This record gives sequence, C-alpha cells and structure tokens, in this order.
Amino acid sequence: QVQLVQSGAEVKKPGSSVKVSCKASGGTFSIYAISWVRQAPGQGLEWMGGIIPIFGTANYAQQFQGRVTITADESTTTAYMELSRLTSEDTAVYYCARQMTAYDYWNPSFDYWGQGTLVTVSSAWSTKGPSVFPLAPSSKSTSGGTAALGCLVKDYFPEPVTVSWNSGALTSGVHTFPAVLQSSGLYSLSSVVTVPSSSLGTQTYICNVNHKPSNTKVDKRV
Amino acid sequence: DVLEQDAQIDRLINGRLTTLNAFVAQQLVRSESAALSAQLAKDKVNECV
Amino acid sequence: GRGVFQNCTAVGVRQQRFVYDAYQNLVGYYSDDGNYYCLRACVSVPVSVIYDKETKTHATLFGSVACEHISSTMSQYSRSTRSMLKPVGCVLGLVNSSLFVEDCKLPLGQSLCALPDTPSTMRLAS
Amino acid sequence: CNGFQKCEQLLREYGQFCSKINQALHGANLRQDDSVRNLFASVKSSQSSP
Amino acid sequence: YVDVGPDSVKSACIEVDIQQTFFDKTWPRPIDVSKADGIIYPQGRTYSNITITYQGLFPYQGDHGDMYVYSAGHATGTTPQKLFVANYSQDVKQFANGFVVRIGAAANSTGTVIISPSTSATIRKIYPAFMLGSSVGNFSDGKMGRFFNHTLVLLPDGCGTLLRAFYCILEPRSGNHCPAGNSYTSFATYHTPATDCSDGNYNRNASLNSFKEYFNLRNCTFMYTYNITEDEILEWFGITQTAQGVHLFSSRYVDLYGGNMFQFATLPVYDTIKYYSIIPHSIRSIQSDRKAWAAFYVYKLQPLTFLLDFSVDGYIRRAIDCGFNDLSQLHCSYESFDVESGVYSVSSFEAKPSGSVVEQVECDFSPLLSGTPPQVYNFKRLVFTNCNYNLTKLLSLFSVNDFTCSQISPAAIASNCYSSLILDYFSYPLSMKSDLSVSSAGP
Amino acid sequence: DIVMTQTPSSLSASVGDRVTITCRASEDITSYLNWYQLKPGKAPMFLIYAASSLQSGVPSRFSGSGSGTDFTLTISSLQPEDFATYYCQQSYSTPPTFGGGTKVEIKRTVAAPSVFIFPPSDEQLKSGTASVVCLLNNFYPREAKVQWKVDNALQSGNSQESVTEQDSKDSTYSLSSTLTLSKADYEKHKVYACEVTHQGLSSPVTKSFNRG
Amino acid sequence: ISQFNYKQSFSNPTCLILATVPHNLTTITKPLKYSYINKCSRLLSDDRTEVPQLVNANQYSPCVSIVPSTVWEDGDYYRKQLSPLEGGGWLVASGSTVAMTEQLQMGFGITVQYGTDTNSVCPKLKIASQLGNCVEYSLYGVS
Repeated sequence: QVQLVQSGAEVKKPGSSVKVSCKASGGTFSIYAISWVRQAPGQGLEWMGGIIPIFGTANYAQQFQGRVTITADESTTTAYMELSRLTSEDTAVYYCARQMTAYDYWNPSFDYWGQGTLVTVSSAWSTKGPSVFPLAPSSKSTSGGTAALGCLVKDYFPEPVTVSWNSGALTSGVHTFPAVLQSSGLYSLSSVVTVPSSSLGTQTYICNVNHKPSNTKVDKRV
Repeated sequence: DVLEQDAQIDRLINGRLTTLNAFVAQQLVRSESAALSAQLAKDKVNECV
Repeated sequence: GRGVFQNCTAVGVRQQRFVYDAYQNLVGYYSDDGNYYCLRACVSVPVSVIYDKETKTHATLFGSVACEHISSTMSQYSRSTRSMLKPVGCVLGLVNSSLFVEDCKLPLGQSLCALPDTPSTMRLAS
Repeated sequence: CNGFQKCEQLLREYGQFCSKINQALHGANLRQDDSVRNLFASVKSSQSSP
Repeated sequence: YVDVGPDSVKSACIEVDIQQTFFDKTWPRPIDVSKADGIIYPQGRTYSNITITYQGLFPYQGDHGDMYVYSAGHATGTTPQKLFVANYSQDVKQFANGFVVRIGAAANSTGTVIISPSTSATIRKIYPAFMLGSSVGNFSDGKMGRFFNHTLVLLPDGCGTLLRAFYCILEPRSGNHCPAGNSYTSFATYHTPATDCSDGNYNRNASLNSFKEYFNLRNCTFMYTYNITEDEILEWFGITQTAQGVHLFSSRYVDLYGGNMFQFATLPVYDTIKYYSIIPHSIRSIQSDRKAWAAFYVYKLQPLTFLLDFSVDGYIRRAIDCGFNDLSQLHCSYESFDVESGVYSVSSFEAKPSGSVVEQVECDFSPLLSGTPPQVYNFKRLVFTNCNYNLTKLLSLFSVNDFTCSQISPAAIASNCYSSLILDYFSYPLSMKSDLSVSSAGP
Repeated sequence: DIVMTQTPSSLSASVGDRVTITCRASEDITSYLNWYQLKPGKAPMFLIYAASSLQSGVPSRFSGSGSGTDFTLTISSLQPEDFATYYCQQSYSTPPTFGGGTKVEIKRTVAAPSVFIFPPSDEQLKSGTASVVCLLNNFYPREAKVQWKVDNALQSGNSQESVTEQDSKDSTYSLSSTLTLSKADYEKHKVYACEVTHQGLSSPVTKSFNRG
Repeated sequence: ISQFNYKQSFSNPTCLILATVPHNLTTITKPLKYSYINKCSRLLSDDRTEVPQLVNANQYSPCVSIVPSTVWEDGDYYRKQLSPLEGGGWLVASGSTVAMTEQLQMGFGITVQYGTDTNSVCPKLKIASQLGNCVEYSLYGVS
C-alpha cells in the first residue's frame, strides 16, 4: 500500500518560491511515477509535471516549463514541487497523484491521489487579530417566533479559523459561511445562528472566535 | 592600427632575434673556454696541490 | 603599465611626475599624488619540466624560492603548460614532484641543484 | 616576443628559430654540469686525514 | 533559386514537446590527439613515415565539446503518429571559424531510448543536421533562433543513406506548431519510417516533407545531394568556413578505418557564417520498434600548431597538441614524440592584472569651428594642455572626406593619454586633397 | 492538444436512480479515458481505467462504456458516496485535459427558502463599514438569484454571496448575502431590501428593513 | 573600397584586373549604379562612443547584410538593433552610389592557391609521358 501525505497548507507572497512536499509511505517509491496536478476554480484540474524518482527526469507542461522544478528524494520518499513568480491566477490546490503504471508518463492513469495543499498570494498583507461583528437583535432581525443573530469574523489572515457559540455549548442552528476576499485582502466569514427570541432573552449567546496564527481568542455578546 | 602594429612588432621581434643569436654564440664561446680552464684546474690539483 | 606601489623615500625634483632609471622602464616615483610610492616591474615565477622518459612522469619546478609565497594552481599565475597546471620542503623550488628528499641518497643521477638529485623511480635523491 | 597573444601568433612562424636557440642553450648548460662533475671527481677518491 | 519540391501544401506541423531533462544525460567524450581524433589532416601535400609540425585549424586536446542526441517519437500505443523534439533549436552558439563533428562514437552498444528511459534499444547509426547562419534573432513568438541572414541547411535522407546541402533562407509558417503560428513549442525536423525507410526504398522527398510542415525555404541558390555508404561504423564530419566558401570534410571516404578527415566536397558561399544552430531530428515509431541512436559531438576549431606523425601507410594515427602541455611544447620544439630524460625550462607564468589603478579641464575645440578659416600656407595651430579631451564627439560633429593617420592608430588618438594635444585648421581644396601629404614629391 | 468536455455540468437525481454521464472528445481516444470521483475535503478516487475496466476497490454499480470520441459513465444505483464530482481525462496525449466535472444533487426533499434581513450592529457603524445580512435558509434547489434594492436602486459588486455546504439531512442550502456601503452613502439611504427569486419558491419574496 | 569592401589576402599572390567589355558580355545585365560601402561601424549600447569595424581580407562584413545589394542613395545609413547574443547596441552601415558607366567595367581580384596537393590549375597544350625516365619531374602543379 502507498500512503501519500501532503504538506500543511501554506501562504506565499508573490515573487517568492513555494515548496510543496508529498510523502509516499510503503510500496516502491522509485518505480512509481508521481505527477503533480492542480485544481484552480474556472480552470479545472491541470497537470503541471510528472517525475519518476529512479530516473530523476521530470516531464513539464509547456506553459509551466521554466517556472516549475520537481525533485524526488529516495531517502525521505518525498516528492517536492517548486513554483516561482507566484500570481493570483497561480494560486490553486496542488495534488500529488501517482500513476498506477510505473513508467509510461505519456499515458497517465492515477490510482492514488494526495489530499492536496492550497497556496495563496499575500501582497503587503500581514496576520492580525480578527474583528468580530455581531448582528443586533431587532424587529427586522426577528422572523415570527425565531430571531437569528450571528457574529461575522472579519480582518483575519491565515488558517480557516475556529468559531464556537456559548464556548461550544450551542451546536444547534449554527450556519458556517466560507471566508471571502475583501479589497483589504483579509478573509471574512459569517456564523449566523437561528434561535427563538424567548431563548435569546433567557440565555446569553456569547460568540467565541479563535485565531490560530495570532493565538488570540475573543469572546463577545451577540 | 593593425597594419602599423604588424610592421612594428615584426621589426622588434626580428631585431630581438639577432641579439639572442649573438648571445647564444658568446655563451658557447665562454662555455668552451670554461671547459679548457676546468681541464687546467684538474691538472693543477693533480700536480701542484 | 603593470605596477606595485610600496612606501619609499621621496626622490626627484618633483617638476615631472615620472622618474626613469637609464631605460624606457619607469621607476614610477610618486604614483600617489599625496605621497611618494615607488613602482615595481611585473613579477613572474619560472617553470622547469622535470621528465623521465622510461618512467613517463613529469614534475614542475620554480626558481630560488616558492615555499614562502607561491601556491599550487595559483589564480595569479596565468600560464603553466598553457592549458592546466602540471606542498614540499623549501629548496631551489616548490617541486610538484613530492616524496621529498632523504638526507643521504646515491649521488649519481639527473642534474638538479646543490643538494637535490633526480632519480627515476617521482623521488628526489640527495 | 611581447606578453600579448598577437605577438605569440607572429612568433609561431619564427618558432623553429626560437626552439633551436633554446636547445643550444640547454646543450651548453648540460656541458657545464658535466665539466663540474669531472673536476670534483678528480679531487675526490683520495684518502683524507680527519 | 529553383525548388526541387512544391511550397506550402499538405498539413500543418505535428504537435511537438520539449523534454530537456530527458535529453542531455551526458556521456563523456574528451577528444584525444594521441588517437588522432578530430585531426583536420593537412590538405596540403602528404607525408609517409616522416613526422612534421603543421599549423592549421585544429580542435584543442581534452575538449569534451557539445553533445546532441536525437530521439524517437511519442509513440502512443494505438498510433505511432505524434512527434517530440529537443531544445537544440534554441541552443544556437557562435563559432569564430570551423566546425568538427564526431558521429557514432559508440554504435552497436547497449543504450536506453531518450523518449522512454525504462525502454532499452541498441545504439544505431545516425547522421547530424544543422542550419549554419551568420545572424540570429528572436522569433515572432519571441523564442531565440530566427536567422534573417541566408543559411545553409544540411539534412540526411533515407535513414542517413543520402545527405542534402541546400542554401535556402528559412521562412516562418502561419500553421499551428510552426514558427509564424502562435502556441508553437519548437522548430525542428520529422521523419516517417513506413515510407522514407521502407526496406529497399529511400525517400529523397523526406527532406521536402520536413520542409512541407516546419518551414518554407526560399532563394535556394545552391542545392546539392551526396550519397552515403552507411556501411555501419561512423567517423567524423568537418565544416570549414573559408573566405571562398564552406568546405565539407568527410572522414569515411579517405579511410573508413583510419578516421582521418579529407575534404570530400566544396560549396561556394560568399557570406561568412558566425552562428551554428542544430535542428533536432525525431523519427516517429511504435513503442516495440522504438530506436536509440548515438549522440553526435560538436567541437570548436581554433588555429593551432600540431606535431603530426605520418605512418608508412600515410595515415596519421598519432598527433601532439603543442599548446596543451609543457612536455607537449618540448615535443613540438624537438619535433620528436619521445624526448630523453632531462630538466627543461618552459614558458614562464605571467601575473594576472588585479586592483586596477587609474591616474587622470575639457579641451575646447570651439575656435576651430568658429570665425573665418585661414588659408593652407597661413595655417592656424591650437595647443591643448592640462585638459581631458573627448575626440569621438569632434569626429561626429564633422564628416571626414579623407582620414589618414601616420605613426598613430586612428582609434588610438581618441583614447590615448599623452603630454599635450596639438590641433591645426586651414582651408584645403578637394583637387589638392590628393596633393596634400605628410611627405610628397609634389611641391 | 485534445480537449475533453463533460456533457452534464450538474444533475439532480434521488438515491437508487440510474445516472448517465457523457464525455466528448475533440480527437479519437480509442480506449484511453480515466474517471475520477472527487468529494470535498478528501483526495479524488480512481473509478474506471481506459473507460473499459473498473478499477479495483470500486463498486460494481460504477460502469465504463463508449469508445473514441464518445464515452459514458453509468451508475446503476445512486448512493450518498456517489454524490461527488466526476472527471474524464484523455490518456491519449502527453498533456492530459480533465473534464469539466459532473455534480450530483439529492432530490429527497423540496423546501421553500426562508428570508430574513438583519441590520448592522453599532460597532460596524463606528468602524465605518456597514454590512446588512440577508439570510436564505432551507432551499433545496442549488440555483437561486439574489438582488439588492436600496431606495429602489439595484446594487452590484458591493453585494457578495456566501453559501453553506449541503446539510445532507434535508438536502437544503443556506445562503447569506452582505451589502457594504460607505457611512455617507449608507446614512443618506433610508430603504434597504433584498429581493430573491427561487425556482422552489412559488412567489419571489422581498425582505425590506427601514433605516432606524 | 579596400578598407571596407574587398581586400586581397597578402599571403596568397595578389592580382587586380580592371576590364570593360562593351559588346562581348551581352548576357550580363547593367546594374542601375555601382555600389560600395563607404564606412562600416558598430555602436556600443551606452552610445557614448561608436567603433568602426574594418572588413577582414576577402570576407563578407556583418554590416554588409543590413545594406541592400545595391545602395539606394549616396550617404545612405542603415541601422539595426543588435540581439543580446550579438551583444546589444546598434549596427550602422554607410554606403555610396556611383552612376553606371556607358560600358560596364568589372574589377577582378585573383589569388592562385599554391597550398594543397590534390589538384592543379594549368593551361592546356609520349614525350610528355613516362618514356622519359631521364631529367624533369614536371607534374600537375609542381615542375
């Protein structure tokens, strides 16, 4: 059995080289061919390069030629991908997929795929503590019996982030919204909870946001 | 210029060649004289010394 | 012209910036405008090929002293064999041939210096 | 010849003359060595009191 | 200027792939004078038994050179159709004069085909293709390797049993995968085994087929065809760009076994070619029939003095590069391959310049270009001292009808450093321009 | 280079329903097509190699059919695992091109969307950026159109759409739309409304909140 | 013309023949004007100084390629930007035009190779054969 372990997702500034590492456990690392393929939204999956460790020769796509260097180390059983002159178009999730056939790079079928590593470009952007915006309870906010209020995480950089309600006591009616890129370039996500208005009066609904890069935990009333 | 330089270098190297031809000839004459002197020295050591 | 300057005593009238010594070669006095600095001529090391036909071994030799300053494959020296070059006790030169010279060895051999004698088996007899 | 490479190419045409002069000097130096060896050999071979 | 085959027609260039990492694996091939590899061989006269030193264009000893290897096609299992080429087209290099090529250095040897490293095919005889041109410029795509100047193209035909030399300028093709066309990976040559190399059949049209897709050749002033024996063993091929024209040297004709090179053919080109460009050649084949071929090695030619040993057979089996070694310099001087044991003085080392020191207001030429100029007999002299002068601007300011410099280089006057500058100005007639001289019989 | 196009970008079928996916090829691919199943948060899984032979460890319901330009992937019974992206890639040429992708949606339940509008809190007003959140909940059709009218004027670009992942219990989607206005622009406006038209919804519903 | 166009190689024997054929060369076409390169120069990228390049003996100058086979006008200047491989900067070629003469005049420079041994150029003409084992080798090129 071959187990493919991708590197933890990383963010690299434009014009800075990024290294993505995929580790193969078990099987024969040298005979198998590992090909790097990336998924970009609106572009689909595109093959970038394919390398066989024993040969040490890496095929490269003509568009990516001269921008991508792929190295495989037999001792660590790890395949490394290097990309340079990063751009917003370049940002994508990279998957290490090993061809079932040991050779024959030209005809490629991948039995095993890596979990994938996502790389993003930061221009003049640095990690900072997030600003949490609660939703004020109001007649407009209340719909019939239930009034829905949520805390919007904003101005946070790196990591998906963890948001919990009542210190994780409330796991019911919580809605998780994907982080989006603002003009500032700081991710913003929404965590609205659908709860009865009477319940809001009886229980104080605090919202807790934990930022892993800045190691800051913020609790505030919503 | 290349044409002027070729003539100047050719004259200098030819002139230097004559001087070493004279130098080797004088060295050969001196070496032959030294060889005769060395034979005289052997005789002086063999008889007087 | 190639020149090396070291501190020297001031000489010459100073009306002319150049001092010569009975030849077109220039003493290059006062190379620095501020202070007198005597110039030096180009400095080079001679190379002698020590070769034995039957052994087919070649050696490199230097003149007077090479142990104190010159080193093997030195960047400063442009021409050795005109392509590529070709660590021993100081003598007439820093021979590329090693083994070194024993205090007592057979006198008869290829000519070399006051004490070094060249054998065939590279070896350096005394 | 001057150190410049252009002189060295011009030297190649006259190279044989330069080689002959170098060989003649080499013969003279070897002859001087032989004469020195013969002189000292004649002084040697005599038993000497300390 | 006649063309053997029709121009644009048939189909656009097949898709091609550049795989530099697969290519250039590198097998060391130092050229050796002792085995007489690459020796030009004096075309002038001949010698038997006698050993002589001759000065001629010669490869330097110990030169590995540049290695170029041709490879098979993509070979999809269902269809052998499809092609891939190396980056040798963008590997253009400049040679001052001369070309030396070694072919089939290790023919009939175990080898792995470049397209598939795992696949192993026995090494087979192959012939190099090149398009030497004087000036190299970027393509419309921007890839380097477009020759505006006239070029001579050497292309093997019929599996290398024929060779074609044609002086035709290359012209870009609008079709996809071709130089004028956008999204074109590389420009090179393609071959088909089924028709061109069918047993008992050799196709001269194979060169035309490569032209039909890759590029259109124009202004074909000279077209030549030479038969190739293709016996099995391969020797050396030499191109020399003499003032009269390019000269083709083939080692096999004078002696197949010897490897000595003689001038088989002469091609007259007035233009002097400065850049050499290699066209990659790939033959499509099925994976089972994939073919591996010996790499061809390119060596530079430089004027050198070489001691050459001529055998009683009259073929040079041994040579000495006098420049390569101090012992070689002694061998060249004595003119004998073996010299008796001795200590010999050799050319001394020379110091390499480092730590440059420079010792150094504005001489004015305004009076010379202003006012009313004097007559020749009443000349006006201007003296410049204690000033730095730029003479290049003065030369640009006035066009010079006659320029003659005596005892000084014309280039040297602008940049030389000296005690004082002297300038003179006077009015001179064009009729008496010839009469005026530093010294003249005329009064 | 060969280009591979998937005929269905997305389809909706209940569990136990046969699914047919068609892959179109610009050039002949005799038998060189590879099918990959991608589920979010995990690596894609090989299904069919050469479009003729099922990969080992893959259920019998997945089937490989078709030759050359046209290829077909058929699942006899839909399963929760089966509801994942499908990709067809040509193996004929050295540069492989993946298919557009096929998305499968459960049809177990149909739910009309619930729309509510929430005004920004005081801290947003002090920050200088005011975001109004319009929440759409429990809508089974993935496709929906959300528009913002402020003072009877349409808003674009400033409005953004964020959607939760499928609940998978009722197969419904929850979407929140936030509209951002500068403090001067926000203060002068008195009416903020989000109008949504939904295929599941019988009649388009507009949620409007008066300023203050 | 000697400096930037045609210069005979001094080492080879040098002969210059200037001849005009009024009616014999009917096939030869009349060129519109005689054309020669007055000055050939190479410009450095800095543009501070421009250095002229003299033609090598019996050689085609790089500036010649920029010049058309017949110069368009006297004093014409041709400028091209050099490639990075060419070292950058610009190449400037200056050419002059002389009106064609009524009878075409052609200059011929002839160098006779006395180098190689494979062949020989001579005029034409048993005595000449090997019945003469007496004096005189007299062979193809060596007498």
